[PDB]
Amino acid sequence: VRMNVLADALKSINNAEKRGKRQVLIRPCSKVIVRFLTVMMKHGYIGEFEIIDDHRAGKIVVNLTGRLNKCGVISPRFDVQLKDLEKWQNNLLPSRQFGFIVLTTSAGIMDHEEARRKHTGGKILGFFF
Amino acid sequence: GKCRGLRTARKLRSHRRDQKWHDKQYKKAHLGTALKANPFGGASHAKGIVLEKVGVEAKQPNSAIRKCVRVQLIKNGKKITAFVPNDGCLNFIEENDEVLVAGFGRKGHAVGDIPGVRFKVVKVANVSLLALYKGKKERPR
Amino acid sequence: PLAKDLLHPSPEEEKRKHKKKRLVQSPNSYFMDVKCPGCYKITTVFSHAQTVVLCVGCSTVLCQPTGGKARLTEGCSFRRKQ
Amino acid sequence: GKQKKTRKYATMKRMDPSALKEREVPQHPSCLFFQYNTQLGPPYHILVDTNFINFSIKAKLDLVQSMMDCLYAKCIPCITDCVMAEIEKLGQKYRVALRIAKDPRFERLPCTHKGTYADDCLVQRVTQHKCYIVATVDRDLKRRIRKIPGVPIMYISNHRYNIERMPDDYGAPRF
Amino acid sequence: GRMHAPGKGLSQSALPYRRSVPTWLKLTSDDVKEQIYKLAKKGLTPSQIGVILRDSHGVAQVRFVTGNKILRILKSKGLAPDLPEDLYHLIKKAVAVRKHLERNRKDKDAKFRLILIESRIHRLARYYKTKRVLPPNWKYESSTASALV
RNA sequence: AAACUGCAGUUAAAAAGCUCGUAGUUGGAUCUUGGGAGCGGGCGGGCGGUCCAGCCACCGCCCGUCCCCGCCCCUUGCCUCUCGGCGCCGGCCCGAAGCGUUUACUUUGAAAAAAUUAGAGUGUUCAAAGCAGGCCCCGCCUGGAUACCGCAGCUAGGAAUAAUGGGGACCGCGGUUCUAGGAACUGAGGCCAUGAUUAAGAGGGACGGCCGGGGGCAUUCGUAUUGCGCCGCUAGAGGUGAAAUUCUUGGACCGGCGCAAGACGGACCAGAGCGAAAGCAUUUGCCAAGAAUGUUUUCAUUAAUCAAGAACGAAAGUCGGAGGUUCGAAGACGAUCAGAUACCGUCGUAGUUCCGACCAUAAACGAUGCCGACCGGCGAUGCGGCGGCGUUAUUCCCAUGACCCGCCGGGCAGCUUCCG
Ligand SMILES: [Mg+2]
Ligand SMILES: [Mg+2]
Ligand SMILES: [Mg+2]
Ligand SMILES: [Mg+2]
Ligand SMILES: [Mg+2]
Ligand SMILES: [Mg+2]
Ligand SMILES: [Mg+2]
Ligand SMILES: [Mg+2]
Ligand SMILES: [Mg+2]
Ligand SMILES: [Mg+2]
Ligand SMILES: [Mg+2]
Ligand SMILES: [Mg+2]
Ligand SMILES: [Mg+2]
Ligand SMILES: [Mg+2]
Ligand SMILES: [Mg+2]
Ligand SMILES: [Mg+2]
Ligand SMILES: [Mg+2]
Ligand SMILES: [Zn+2]
Ligand SMILES: [Zn+2]
Repeated sequence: VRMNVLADALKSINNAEKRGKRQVLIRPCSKVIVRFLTVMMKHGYIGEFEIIDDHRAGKIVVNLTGRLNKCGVISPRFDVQLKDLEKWQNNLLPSRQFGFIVLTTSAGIMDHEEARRKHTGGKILGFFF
Repeated sequence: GKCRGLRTARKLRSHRRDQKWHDKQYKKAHLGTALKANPFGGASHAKGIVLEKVGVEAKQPNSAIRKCVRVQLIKNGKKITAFVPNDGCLNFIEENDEVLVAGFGRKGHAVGDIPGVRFKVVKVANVSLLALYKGKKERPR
Repeated sequence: PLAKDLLHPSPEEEKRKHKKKRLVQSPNSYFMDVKCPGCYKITTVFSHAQTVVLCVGCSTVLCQPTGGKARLTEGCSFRRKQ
Repeated sequence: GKQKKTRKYATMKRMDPSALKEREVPQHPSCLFFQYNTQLGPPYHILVDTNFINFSIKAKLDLVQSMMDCLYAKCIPCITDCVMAEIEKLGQKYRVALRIAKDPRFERLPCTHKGTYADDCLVQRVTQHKCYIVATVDRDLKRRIRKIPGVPIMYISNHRYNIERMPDDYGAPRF
Repeated sequence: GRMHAPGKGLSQSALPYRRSVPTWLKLTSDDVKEQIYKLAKKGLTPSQIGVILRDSHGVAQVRFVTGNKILRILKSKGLAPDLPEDLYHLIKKAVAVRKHLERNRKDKDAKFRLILIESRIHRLARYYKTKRVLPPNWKYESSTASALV
């Protein structure tokens, strides 16, 4: 059965990216998914998206720009201290000039560079470059 | 695929134990099955009695045949063939003498060396053959 | 493949798709007013009825359940509601 | 895929006494003390091959940082027009390598050759100047470079960078 | 797909987006409730009660009209079922198969089907004990099942 | 450990017949992020008043504020513990002085032997070492250092994530006052009920009309084969490469009529259908079960995978009964040409059939774990549903169909393909 709605959302965006699609439909929606998509949009990787309100868990239609190489999830959500952050960057991100790791911290959901500025750790959600 | 759950340490530990036992090097090292595998019974050298000189008794002047001797190891009674390093070191060795034997030929066999001989003579009467050849020591009787 | 707008499907596209596969789910069933023959009382009947519906006035059989839709008796008139 | 099939197809097809006496005899470079390159200096210019970039991605190795770990010195990777063209011909599947190659710290140098074959271009630059280090994982290219005196070779062994004919290696892996 | 059967199907109900009672419906919340009380005293399950109201009285959803579910309405009035409806029907089916199987020893297929039905009973009973609908000593027995339903 | 992750499982070593199923592992979305009412002050726009036209004079209304800033008020509750009651029959009611989430995670702070290690200073004549401040006829030069120290136990800041928590559109009784039957105050009982939202293109159940060589019990038909009785006719019949054992003038074989027994279910029969697999085919009746489809019915997470454990498992075979047509391992007879051309003929034991107990194996194949998501076109095909220009039959019962076209689901299979 389905156990990770964020994993399914990221995989479908990844596959639509490879096939040259301009729009992708992901269901079900989730506030974790919306927060993750917002982080990707601020760095210019996806673009604007729409949340469709049915009375059962929602759907999202996402516009695609063609700039995405790889988006993925990390399972299980490992606990990441600030001292461990550099090791995770080298394992998941090919370059130090682009790509981000998305964390869920007690101050909110942010990218790993923002987490270092706020001096906070948390749990790892995924990555994109 | 294998389990990638957060609470799966016990399952992962059992897999690594099984993988260790499939390693033939790990089993042999921990069970001690091959401690006595080598012809010297786990030692680096051995002592033997010089039986007779096969190369000299035959009249071939090859000088690769001539430096082969037969010795019997004291520890287990096996009979082996060893090399004398140089022709003229045969003169220092007599029959029924006690010699020290080391291994030879793990790297390989040179041109002009007989394949299948894996031993060499190093000492006679606890004196190195090179010292006797160079005239630095005398053989005690 | 053909280029479709996922955000703006046409009316012909959504009425053709399966009811669970639309952007927002919607049933294909409806309620109707049926007028009994012999006495002209009006009865509200579900389109995909699973029970035999009797006229309240005279207990006349108005419909009989089938696999997909209830078949109506001869001589009655019906109107969709809403 | 047929990208694989076309590649293997391409590699298969890849394999009087009065007159003045005139002859071209190139001079031995003054930079070399026999087999030792003295003018090779702590700022190292390294010519990067296209397959070196891809295998650095597979081994999770940053280009500039891993070269500095090997040499303990400032290193300047260099990209030719021939090498940049081959990355572009690979397609969207290799877009990550293309972005890495266009890095402002990298040295972008032009070349006016006939053809795109980058093994020939890199050998020619090695013959001309003797100031570069060649970073590649290609075996037959390494055989050609070994015939040219005074030019070190950088390669990947285990999950680290390694150097071949350089006396000032310092922080280089042991066996 | 199905928990035991290999097939997977998509046939189900699709509720409308709009949750409001239509204007043409002339029944009140109180009028619907007395209809529910009348049919329950006739010996009808909550699933069957909702079917009757939809087909004849034009009540598409009792929950939208009264604000409460049918089982919740019956429980408040005091007409609660002794056993949950889905569990009750499963026990009834197991009794029918076991009665058939005692007269037909050679029906291997019926013996196989009986095992599947009892597995669903165990799964359903375990869930109901955790929710404290059933006492934490209730057990399903073949001889006891006949008296249970 | 020299050259958070081992490499693989169609054909190269290998995924084990099938389903259920325990421990372990992993689990959809949302909420727990309060409500009110009036007076002020700023800010903008306009009008008017008083004084004798006003920066150099005071007052007062009105409209608005992307929208600021004050000032007050409601936030329900519960009886597990404790402290109480001047309350009712050990039980109950009540006020509380009682309770009204916890943890994981992350970032701190304490407390935690030296030596070793990292690291700062210092001409042992250098180095390996060693050492642990100096100056002045208070005062200066500097800081003779410092860092680390798993988990668990203490400590306190944090919004996310994940666990955990989250009344009757009823009944009978009293008491006190004010009035010509009325009203207003008030006091204790009895039953039932006690719950965060939604309704997953998650799952279970119910309901409706269908559908299928799916299963079990009984019933029934059809030729054929074998045996028997009678009739007609008269020398051969059988079998093979060729023959020979065998049967026949007391009539074989062949033709006709009738009777009995045991098996079997052709053609229609399809790459169609059903079942977890092994497997499943004459008519009719009965018993229980099931997939898919239809649904504006119901429950509300009840789920996935699974060592242990359990049910089933072609053919052959073993044990005990009942039968025995056909075929037939074994065995006995008759022959044994061609030939790398290579296993016949007659009789036929056990078996093949049925009812019970075992046995648990197949090239028991896609030589290919399961669940979920994503990822091209084109037509047919089986079942169910919806819409339809027209043909074709028609309905006491039985029944509302046959063909053609478009669409939607889940199946059995195909033709073509991009990337991988
Ligand atoms: Mg090349
Ligand atoms: Mg259904
Ligand atoms: Mg969740
Ligand atoms: Mg804390
Ligand atoms: Mg549903
Ligand atoms: Mg049927
Ligand atoms: Mg059937
Ligand atoms: Mg006769
Ligand atoms: Mg006859
Ligand atoms: Mg037939
Ligand atoms: Mg059998
Ligand atoms: Mg048998
Ligand atoms: Mg028998
Ligand atoms: Mg088979
Ligand atoms: Mg298999
Ligand atoms: Mg079918
Ligand atoms: Mg059809
Ligand atoms: Zn009527
Ligand atoms: Zn070039």
